[PDB]
Amino acid sequence: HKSEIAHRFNDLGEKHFKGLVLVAFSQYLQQCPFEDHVKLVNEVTEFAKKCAADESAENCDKSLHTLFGDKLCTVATLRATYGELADCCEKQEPERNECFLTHKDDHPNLPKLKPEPDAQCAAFQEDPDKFLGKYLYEVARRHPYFYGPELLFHAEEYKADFTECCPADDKLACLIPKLDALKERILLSSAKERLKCSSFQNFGERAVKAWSVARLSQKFPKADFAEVSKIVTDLTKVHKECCHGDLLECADDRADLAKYICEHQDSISGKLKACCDKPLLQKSHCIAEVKEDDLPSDLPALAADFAEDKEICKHYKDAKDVFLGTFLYEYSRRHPDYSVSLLLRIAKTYEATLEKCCAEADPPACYRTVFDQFTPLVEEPKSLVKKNCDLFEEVGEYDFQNALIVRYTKKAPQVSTPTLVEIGRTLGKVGSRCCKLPESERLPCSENHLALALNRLCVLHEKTPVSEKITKCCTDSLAERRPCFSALELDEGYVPKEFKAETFTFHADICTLPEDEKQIKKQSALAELVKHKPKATKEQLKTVLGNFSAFVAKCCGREDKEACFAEEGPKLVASSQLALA
Ligand SMILES: [Br-]
Ligand SMILES: [Br-]
Ligand SMILES: [Br-]
Ligand SMILES: [Br-]
Ligand SMILES: [Br-]
Ligand SMILES: [Br-]
Ligand SMILES: [Br-]
Ligand SMILES: [Br-]
Ligand SMILES: [Br-]
Ligand SMILES: [Br-]
Ligand SMILES: [Br-]
Repeated sequence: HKSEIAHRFNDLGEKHFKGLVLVAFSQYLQQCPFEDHVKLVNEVTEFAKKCAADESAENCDKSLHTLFGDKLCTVATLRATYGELADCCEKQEPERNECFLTHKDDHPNLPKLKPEPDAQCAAFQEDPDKFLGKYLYEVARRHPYFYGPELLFHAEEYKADFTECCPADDKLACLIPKLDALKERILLSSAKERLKCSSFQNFGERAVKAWSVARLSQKFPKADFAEVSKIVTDLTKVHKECCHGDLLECADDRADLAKYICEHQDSISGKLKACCDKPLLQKSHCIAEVKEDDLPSDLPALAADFAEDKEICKHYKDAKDVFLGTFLYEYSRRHPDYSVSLLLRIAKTYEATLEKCCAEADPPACYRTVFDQFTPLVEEPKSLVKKNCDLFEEVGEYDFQNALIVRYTKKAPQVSTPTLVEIGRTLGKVGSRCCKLPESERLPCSENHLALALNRLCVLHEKTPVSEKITKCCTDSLAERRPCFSALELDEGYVPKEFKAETFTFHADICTLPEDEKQIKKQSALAELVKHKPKATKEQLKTVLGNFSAFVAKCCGREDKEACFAEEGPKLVASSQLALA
C-alpha cells in the first residue's frame, strides 16, 4: 500500500470516510462552527480521491497521521480559538498528535442538546445533510474520545427516528421517547469508550487485553482460547487506534474484525446470526452489544488445572502471561455474573498466590487452597449492590443521587462541586437501570457502570488534581480502583471550607431552568453544605435540603417571585447553619 489514504478511502467508502473525518475533526477542534468543519472534511476527502486514482500524486504517500495533523495546523482560527493547541504544530510526529490529544477537553461545557420536535423536524426539512452532519458534529465535540464507527451508527438511528416520526400528526409523542433513549445510549457508550482510552493511557495495552479477555470470555463462553485471544488482539489494536485519533484505521480494522467474527460465528457464539445478516455499522454494533451466550454444559472444574496439577509452578515459570491468560479466560467464561473488575481482582490474587506459593518449599500444599481466597472477594461486591439497590428502591432516584452526592463529598471534599454532583447523579441513574435486573445481571450492571463513573471522576480530577487520596486511587491499579474508592472516608484532618452565604443564596432565575438544571443547582448546594459541615449526618443534610427545596418551590410559585426569594432566602441560609451542627 503506497498510499494509506487511498487505501482507507477505497475500503471505507466516501460517506463513512467523510463521516469519520467530520467526527475526528469535531473531537480535536471542539468549538469550531459546523461550517468550517464541513470544508475541511471536503478538502481531505478531495485529496483522498486524487490519491485513490493516482498514488504517485504529490503527498499521497504520507501517513494519515501526518496528513490529518498538517490539516489541523492549517485551520485559520486555530491560534485564536484554540490557543496553546497551536504550539503543538511546532512539534513533529508522533509528539504532535500526543500533544493534540492532551488538549482534547473532557469537560467542554457546551449547551445541553435537547429534543425540540417542531424545531428539529423543520431543520430536518430545511436541510437534511447539514442535519445528520450536525448531529455527528455535536455528539463528537461533546465527547472527544467517542468511538468513531459507533457514532456514525447512532447517526443512522437518529435519521431513522426523524424520518419515521416527523410525518405523523403527533411528532413529539413518537419522537421524544426515541430521542431520550438515544441520549442515554450515547452517554453510556461514551463513558465505555473513555475507560478504554484511559486504560491505554494510564495502565497500558496489557491491562486493556486482560479486561477484554475477561469480558469477551464472558460474552463468548463457547469460544476456545485461541479465538478469544485473536479477537482480543484485534480489538485492542482497533481501540488503540481510535483512542489515538486514527479513526480511519480504527474503522477499517473494525470492519475486518466484524468480518472475521461473522465468518467464524459457529466457533464463537450462537447469538451472532442476526447480527451477521446486517449492513456494516449495524453489524458491528450488534456484535458489540451481543447478549452473553449460554454457559456450555461440558466444562470441567478449574481446580484440576489451576489448583491440583503439580507442574503448575513449572507452567507459570515458562509462560507466565499465557498461563495466567488461560486462568482468566477459563474463570471468566464460568462466571457471566461477575463484574469485569471482580474477575481481574480474582486473577491478580491468583498471580499473587503463585509467586508467594512457588517460593515456599512445598507449593502444591499452599496453592491447593488458592480458591478459598476468591470467596471474600466475590462477597464484597454483592454487599455493596444490595446495600445500594435497597436504599434506591426505598427513596427513589433523586434521593439516591443525593445520598451518593453526600457520600462522595465526604470521601473527597476537595474535589470540585460540578464533578461531585455529576458522579452522584450518574450513580443514581445506575440504580434505576440496574436494580430491577435479575441478580445474575444486577451485580455486573452496577459495578460495570460504577467503573465507568469512577473513571469519569478520575479523568476530571486529573485535569486539575486537588486530592492525593484520589490520585492514589485513580493511578494505582485498575482492578483495585473500586475497593480503593470504597475505602475512602472523611479524613480527621479535613478543614471545613469556610461558610459563604452567597453559595447558599437563591434567586428567581432558577424558576425558568429545566427541572434537571433545577436539581443540579440544588444538588450543588447540597455538596457545599457537606464541604462546610462535613461531620453533619446524612439525615440532617436531607432535612436542610428539603427546606431549600420547599423554599425554592414556593417562591417559584409566588406572584412576585423576586420579592419571595429576597425575603425568604436569608432565613434559610441562617437556620441551615444551625441545623447542621
Ligand atoms: Br489532506
Ligand atoms: Br468522550
Ligand atoms: Br487514521
Ligand atoms: Br464497523
Ligand atoms: Br469456524
Ligand atoms: Br479530598
Ligand atoms: Br459515567
Ligand atoms: Br474535580
Ligand atoms: Br461505596
Ligand atoms: Br430574586
Ligand atoms: Br434549614
